[PDB]
Amino acid sequence: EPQNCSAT
Amino acid sequence: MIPGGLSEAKPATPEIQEIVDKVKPQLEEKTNETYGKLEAVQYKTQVVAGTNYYIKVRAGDNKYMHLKVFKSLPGQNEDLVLTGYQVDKNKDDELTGF
Amino acid sequence: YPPSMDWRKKGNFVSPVKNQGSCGSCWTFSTTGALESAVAIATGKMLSLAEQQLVDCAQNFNNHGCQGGLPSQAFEYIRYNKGIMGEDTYPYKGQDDHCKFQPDKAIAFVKDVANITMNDEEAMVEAVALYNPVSFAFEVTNDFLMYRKGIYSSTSCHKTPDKVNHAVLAVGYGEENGIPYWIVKNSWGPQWGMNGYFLIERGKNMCGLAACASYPIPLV
Ligand SMILES: *[C@@H]1O[C@H](CO)[C@@H](O[C@@H]2O[C@H](CO)[C@@H](O[C@@H]3O[C@H](CO)[C@@H](O)[C@H](O)[C@@H]3O)[C@H](O)[C@H]2NC(C)=O)[C@H](O)[C@H]1NC(C)=O
Repeated sequence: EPQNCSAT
Repeated sequence: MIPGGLSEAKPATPEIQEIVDKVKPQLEEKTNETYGKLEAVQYKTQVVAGTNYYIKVRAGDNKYMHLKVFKSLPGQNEDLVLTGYQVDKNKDDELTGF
Repeated sequence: YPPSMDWRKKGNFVSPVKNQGSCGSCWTFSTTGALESAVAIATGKMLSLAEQQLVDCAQNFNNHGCQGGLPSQAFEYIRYNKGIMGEDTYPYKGQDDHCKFQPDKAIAFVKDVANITMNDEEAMVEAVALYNPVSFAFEVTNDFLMYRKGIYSSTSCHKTPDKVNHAVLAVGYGEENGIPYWIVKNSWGPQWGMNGYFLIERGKNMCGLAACASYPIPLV
């Protein structure tokens, strides 16, 4: 799914 | 945090103030002004081929400034260079990139 | 999977070390590296990809120019955007510009994105042993900044998603003196560490070493 590290 | 964002913000620490104090002359060479005591209040960090500092300095009384300094890697020599600054900043104002 | 693995040794599969300056575009260097390697691993043609592009345009994939990003999302960016051009046509500037993407210029492409499962360091080793240099993001500290040589261990860094703050490229692995490590390419120039490269403690998810790692599958 969307890799969790990228946000902001 | 994203791999390159600025960190969440933390209270200013004694080293931040060192950085601001070591840096104060550069604000002045650029704005040709003379500030009283510039007190560090908050800062954020960002890893690059060094570290970029995003500090919230109280340089007046009820007026805040936002400096941006770049501290080099421990092997490439050189000192803290004021890469940018934002005039007229509220105390609550979120520190941001630039 | 062999105990050792150096993608740089197998052949001409790792592009020169380079730095990102004061711009937080490490993820783009993480990104460009995985893809230059793959195409190299598949075609033997060595190419350098423009990180500026990812800086100026990978916006719709949750990236944020010189203020942050992540290889996985950027990998998606190149699939959907139909490619990435090199540098000679999209040179590095280290600052947020506006998109100058030009289709007829793209010289490298992406078909699939293989996202290593979260916290699965072992799978990362698999991907590196059989397939391609992997891109990951760990947790840097002023501690790490002084690195000069040897296997970088760390007790100050936590592992979890949050403090993960610096994407790089796992290009190999091994063990010395009984300590298993990761060979890594960094984006700070041929002066820092072991000529841009640094070794880091392997086997314990050192500084959230495998919280968000992935590699590309080039369309060639
Ligand atoms: C692997 O990790 C990446 C990074 O999070 C994931 O990327 C996401 O991939 C989806 C499709 O699988 C992308 O959706 C597409 O969005 C574009 C742009 O709006 C559009 O052209 C398409 O209609 C499609 O919806 C999504 O943008 C992308 N997200 C990011 C942040 O890159 C990917 O899903 C992960 N794969 C797995 C199996 O977990």
